[PDB]
Amino acid sequence: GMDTSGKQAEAMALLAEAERKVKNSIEEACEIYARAANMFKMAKNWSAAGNAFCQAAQLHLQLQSKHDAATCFVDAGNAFKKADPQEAINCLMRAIEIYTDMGRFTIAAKHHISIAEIYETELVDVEKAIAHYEQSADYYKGEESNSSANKCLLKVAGYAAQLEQYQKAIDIYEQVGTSAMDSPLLKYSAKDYFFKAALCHFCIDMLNAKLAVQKYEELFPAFSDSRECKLMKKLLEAHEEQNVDSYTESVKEYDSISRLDQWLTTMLLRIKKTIQ
Amino acid sequence: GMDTSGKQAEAMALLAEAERKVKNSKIEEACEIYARAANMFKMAKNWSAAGNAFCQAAQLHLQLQSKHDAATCFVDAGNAFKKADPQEAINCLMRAIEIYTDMGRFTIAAKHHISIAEIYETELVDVEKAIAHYEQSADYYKGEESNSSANKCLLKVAGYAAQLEQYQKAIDIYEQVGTSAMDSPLLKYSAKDYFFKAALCHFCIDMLNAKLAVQKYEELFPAFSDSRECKLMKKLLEAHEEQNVDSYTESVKEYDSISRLDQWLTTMLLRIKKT
Amino acid sequence: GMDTSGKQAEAMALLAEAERKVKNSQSFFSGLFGGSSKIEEACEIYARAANMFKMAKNWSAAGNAFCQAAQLHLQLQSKHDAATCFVDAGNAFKKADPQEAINCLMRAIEIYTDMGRFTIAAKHHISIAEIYETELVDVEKAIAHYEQSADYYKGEESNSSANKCLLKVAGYAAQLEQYQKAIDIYEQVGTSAMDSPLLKYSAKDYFFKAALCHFCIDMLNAKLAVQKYEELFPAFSDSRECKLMKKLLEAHEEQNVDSYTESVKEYDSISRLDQWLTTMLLRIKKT
Amino acid sequence: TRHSEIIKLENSIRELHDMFMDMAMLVESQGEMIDRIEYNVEHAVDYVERAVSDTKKAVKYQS
Amino acid sequence: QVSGIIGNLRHMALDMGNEIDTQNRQIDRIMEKADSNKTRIDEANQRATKMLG
Repeated sequence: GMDTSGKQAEAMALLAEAERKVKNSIEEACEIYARAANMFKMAKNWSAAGNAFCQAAQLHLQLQSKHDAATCFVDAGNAFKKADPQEAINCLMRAIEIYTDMGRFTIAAKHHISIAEIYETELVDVEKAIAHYEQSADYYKGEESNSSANKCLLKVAGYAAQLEQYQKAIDIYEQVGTSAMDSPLLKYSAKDYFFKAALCHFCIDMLNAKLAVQKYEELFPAFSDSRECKLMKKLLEAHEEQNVDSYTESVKEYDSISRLDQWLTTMLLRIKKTIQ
Repeated sequence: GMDTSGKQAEAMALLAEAERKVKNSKIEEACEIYARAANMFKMAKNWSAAGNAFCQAAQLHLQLQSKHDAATCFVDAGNAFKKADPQEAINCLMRAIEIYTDMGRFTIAAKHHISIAEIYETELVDVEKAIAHYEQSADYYKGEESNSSANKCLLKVAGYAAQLEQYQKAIDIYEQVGTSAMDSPLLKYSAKDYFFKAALCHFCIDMLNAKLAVQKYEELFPAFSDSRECKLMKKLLEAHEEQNVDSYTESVKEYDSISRLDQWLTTMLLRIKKT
Repeated sequence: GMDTSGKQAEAMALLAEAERKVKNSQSFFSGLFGGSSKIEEACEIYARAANMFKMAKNWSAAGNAFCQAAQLHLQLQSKHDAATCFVDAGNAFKKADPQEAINCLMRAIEIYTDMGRFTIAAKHHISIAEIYETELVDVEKAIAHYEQSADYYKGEESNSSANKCLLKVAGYAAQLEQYQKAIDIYEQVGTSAMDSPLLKYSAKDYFFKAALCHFCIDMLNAKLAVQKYEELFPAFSDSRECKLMKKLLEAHEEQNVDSYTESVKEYDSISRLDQWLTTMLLRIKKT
Repeated sequence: TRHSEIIKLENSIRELHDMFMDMAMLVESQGEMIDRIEYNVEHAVDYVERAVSDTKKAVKYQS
Repeated sequence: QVSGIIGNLRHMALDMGNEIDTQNRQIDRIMEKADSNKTRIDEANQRATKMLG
């Protein structure tokens, strides 16, 4: 429409004016670049505004700016997130580096999480996402953030169990259960973690899984009270006696009573595949 | 009473003194005295004169070198005029939105867009104009990545469209909201309800495609089976298949016994049952 | 890793440069009187080195750098910034060992209370109490620190935090075999809570705690305390705690140990027991 | 009488669900606003600290 | 028993509401003020540079 063309013309004129000013020559050029970027954003044409944002960020950082330069880089990365994922990732990584050098690990961890999620959803990459999650977990550990640390640990353990070795996930689950034992509010979820570990221990051997579930039950008495203990006992007995009918009945009952998210079903199918 | 008359007299005297001072560096004093007169008129409970004085003070501030103060004055004048000529308040709020967007204050711009949409819909009978403001606010929130406000605006516009018989847009918005809630860790369990809304729209379109639509929704979300929304859909389909009076009446009674159905839901149900 | 080794090398180089700069600062001041910009630059470089060490996950080096920056800025008379740097050093030490953190927090509290920053002083007292509790078992010192923090908080009129400290102190005290103070605190908290509808529910737990604390004395006074609580808060009878204590009293009236065990097991099944609850029940069963 | 108590419990559950949804959406909005104000106040405090430090340096150098 | 309990539970829900909504409104107000405050100080800085030129 006419508004888009007018905003584009205004942005181009502002860019030309800023280029002329910088060629002749200090913050006026950066202000003009930022105004041009905002005017282009007004047009709803997300494309070509990120270039102005990057030019403003570079010009403002060239003069020793630390906080404002980082904020402008973050804004440029956010603008590119919809326009161009690669440029957004580059801007976010630059902002992460700057802020971490400044000591602001919260923003760095948040940007790492954003990069990981954009890679997982838009692009196709898991190892880099796992590395970014680990880095964010370490950064939040520096800040002793219990909630974010627990979330990152759970995500890392789940991904490792899905694809990587299980020792790290098992240790994480055991540590989380031990920590939650004293805490009353979180105790209810504690059992779940132990349960997860049991599944991982099944990927190696059945006797190892039996020993692991026994150890988890002994360590946390409440784990025995939940019906999940009976479910594990029945599953182990069915595997020992090698009767597919009992396994099928147990899994069907578990599905009917409780809905499944394709994770527990996947692990049960993996366990059953080697039953022979 | 005497208090109102005294307040009006004091406001008139202050306005006259401000006019004398401005008529006879002076710009800042004129702006300050005009703002004080506007505040006094507001305290005097005179809506029209207070709003006019506030608008004049806002224009004077615009003449002054300042932006945020101008926008605050504009929004205050719009709120004051809320009980006055709606058109002037709407124009002032639109100008304030433009000023905010000039520096990139898209969040406040979207908030003011929602505010103007709300006032337009509640005050005047023409709700179509508010739809554009709501859509602009939703676009601003999407640009700012606000999921909650964007979802609220999309749901509101979809409901208004459905009330206007625009089934396609409403059903598309409902399906998008439902799938987004399902993907998101939270609000997924309530997404079933949203699905029903979408289904309702399709239920008004045709019956032979209804079976295919419900099958596709079921296979897409197998957990939807235990939802009472599927029960309502199947019961309505069965009732519409056979021409009888008891089926739809007992279905609506049973579904009402749990919770009160929304006015739009009941209107669409009556419309489909009548045909 | 190679990246970690490179970061450690860079941090060591920056630390050496900071040492050289602080050494030369005195010479520059003596020969030219250039001011205190050198000390501030050295403090900034020390902070950067601490950040790099945190990159490498070195708690000791970061703490040492923060201490050096804190003392350097204290020499600059900037008491507030010196206290902030000392607090950062104490936080860094908390990761590895809070031994230095005790003196760091003491100095920070002193500086903050000198000027009137009571909230931060109370928070640092809470931190000291937590450090003592996690490292040592000396409850009394933690209780004293909690009372000091509560006094500092009330000094600034900043509530909603001293009350939690007092409640935790009462919970600790109940386990230390002290009756008068714990009972007084519990009853005060309960009577304060009844007025507020939101906290009125929590008053039942404190009443039950006081009743259990007074039960160890003797059955006769336990019954009087239970009757007093019932008259003050009749709704306390609705809670399972009152039923439990009445059942315990009735069982002890006849020394029915099996009935007491059955009641305890039933209560545990209804709600998982706590260490303090189990200890109190075991102590009560002794008589 | 069983049907009456059943329907009363169902109505209570539905009302609790509705209140949950409303207050959860409100709490999410509150969290978004608290994050935004946290970022804004952090930026403002950093900017004012930098400005006051620069002003102190300039006045000390001039005097 | 459960019946009684759930009744009690309903009351508790109302209690929370009595505060929650109000708090949100208050937050919004302060947020607006904060933004204005920032602008003001920024303006002050600009004014501080007006004399310097």
